[PDB]
Amino acid sequence: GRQNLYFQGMPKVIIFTDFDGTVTGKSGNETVFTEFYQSLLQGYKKDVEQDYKNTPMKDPIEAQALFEAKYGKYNENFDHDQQDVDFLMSPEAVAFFHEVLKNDDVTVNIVTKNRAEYIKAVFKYQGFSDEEISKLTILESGYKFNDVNSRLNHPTERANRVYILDDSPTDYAEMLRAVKGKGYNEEEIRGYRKNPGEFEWSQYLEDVREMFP
Ligand SMILES: [Cl-]
Ligand SMILES: [Cl-]
Ligand SMILES: [Mg+2]
Repeated sequence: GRQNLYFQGMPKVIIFTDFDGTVTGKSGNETVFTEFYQSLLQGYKKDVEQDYKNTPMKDPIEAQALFEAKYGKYNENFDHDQQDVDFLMSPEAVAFFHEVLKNDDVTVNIVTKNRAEYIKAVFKYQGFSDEEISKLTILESGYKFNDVNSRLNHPTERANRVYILDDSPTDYAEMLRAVKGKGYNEEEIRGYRKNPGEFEWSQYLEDVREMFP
């Protein structure tokens, strides 16, 4: 306990979460080939698909206009029962990310085969500020083991808790392998492998808030 300075004494949490079908209610391959997703790409032609991952995306303000055209304004009278609302984050997921993206002691990594431009447009449509979105680390190489392994090697501070969330068993298993290969043990890991729509975001919010005063 011998230390020459005061050092901050707060817990640290690291999140590795999938996006499509974990944060949203639709799996990746039920998302990126739809007319709606394809309409966000430059050069879109109705009933034509372009590479979903590498085709340049329309400007953010255009993507926002397309989200609003599809779903209306994400304001207080937003229609949460409308068709295709499963493309979006649930209200429980929205509340979770507002909490963790304002908490400097929580590092939020989204590990995905989707793309940062799309994820940022979803958060933006759903009321997140640029400041909040800038606290996301989006890892989109497509190989989740390498993405988590490389990220946990970064000289960040060691977590008291690591969250792993994924609706795909194979991708979950890769992230879990990477986390255990960086020295974390079972009581440090909170792993959730659920089907889309079945993640208890409000419970994870309560469990994360329990750690901080
Ligand atoms: Cl823009
Ligand atoms: Cl993915
Ligand atoms: Mg998924």
